[PDB]
Amino acid sequence: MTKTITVAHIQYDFKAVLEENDENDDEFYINVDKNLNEIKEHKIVVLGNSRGVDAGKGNTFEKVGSHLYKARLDGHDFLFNTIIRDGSKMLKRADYTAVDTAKLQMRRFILGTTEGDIKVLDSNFNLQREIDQAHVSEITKLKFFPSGEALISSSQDMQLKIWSVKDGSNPRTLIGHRATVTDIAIIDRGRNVLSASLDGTIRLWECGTGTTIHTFNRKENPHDGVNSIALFVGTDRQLHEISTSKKNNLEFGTYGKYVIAGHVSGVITVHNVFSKEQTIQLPSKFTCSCNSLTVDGNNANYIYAGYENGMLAQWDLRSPECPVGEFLINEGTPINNVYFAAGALFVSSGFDTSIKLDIISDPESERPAIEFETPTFLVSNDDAVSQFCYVSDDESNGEVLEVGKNNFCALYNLSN
Repeated sequence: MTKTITVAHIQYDFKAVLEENDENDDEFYINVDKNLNEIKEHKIVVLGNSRGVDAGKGNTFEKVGSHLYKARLDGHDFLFNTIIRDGSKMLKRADYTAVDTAKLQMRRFILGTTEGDIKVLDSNFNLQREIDQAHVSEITKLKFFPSGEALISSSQDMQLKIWSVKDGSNPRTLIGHRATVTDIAIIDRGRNVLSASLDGTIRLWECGTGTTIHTFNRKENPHDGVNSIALFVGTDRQLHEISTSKKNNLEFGTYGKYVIAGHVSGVITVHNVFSKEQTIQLPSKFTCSCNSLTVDGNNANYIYAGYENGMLAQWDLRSPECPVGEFLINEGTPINNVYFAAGALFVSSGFDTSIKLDIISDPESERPAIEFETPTFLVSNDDAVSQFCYVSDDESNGEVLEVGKNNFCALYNLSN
């Protein structure tokens, strides 16, 4: 089954190189990774020597849209998508570890840092509010509530905090985890939220009083840390809409919800948020940590999981025994993040790889399929992506925002 995704890195400033238009044979490189030990360096000569291009025998490089370039090198195809907006341009220096966006009241972005700070930005990426020392320690995750009026943060300080956007106040603090909180999921409008921790647990909170109302874990592996969770509405043979289930105390909209968890063991577990049962376990086929996972936004039978050794797997939850797709991305270096948006999978790998993989499905959404032979690379200056965020647009199919260390905050268009 297993396929390889061939990774390429284009020289960051290739546009400036194209633009110098002088007499002396200038080049830029595209490096294609074979394995942990081999990089194929392609010298693209700007030989059309201002903007014609010598890619060598049987190879091609061409501009195909405003911020989009295409290459064929040694029998493999590559797309390169360039930054449309450097969101970091006027931001004071920080290492970003978390990001989210909201549309509603007004377009905003929130960034969290290694130092426990939260920055609230407007639509121009200008600072509206900085919450200094929101936590004592690194912000691991940030989510806007659907209202856009509040946000929730998680930290290595073992806590989550809810913040008002209006006044930067901190009306709730969720205390109970015994190690780093690594992820957050908001249930419906967010009267309940879920958190995950390296302490091995997922906690279901009620935000009204800030208490934990349930703790989920692996029954035979209670201290198996959780790196990543996703919340989804279950597919089943009954209509949830006409349910006559009673409400659980202090639970709001849990009926029909499942939380899927990626563990340090590499096992992935699914819990029914309403009934509390562990319903599925996906085995640690790749014998290393599942660092990140995400649910297919069009078909919740499918999940995508990234592992510490560079395996990206697609799992069908109805067939927990074996993945339905396996793709190596620089085997031996970790997948840091996987994120589904706009019919595509965004993947952060190793020290500086960021990939958009198109997912194609048939008219029935019958089983999403990863377009592994035609990856698009989100071009950066060897920047590490900590987190992705989808930004909707009324005027296009939207953008993706990447953040990371060394004041990295970069916006990309998802159409040309």
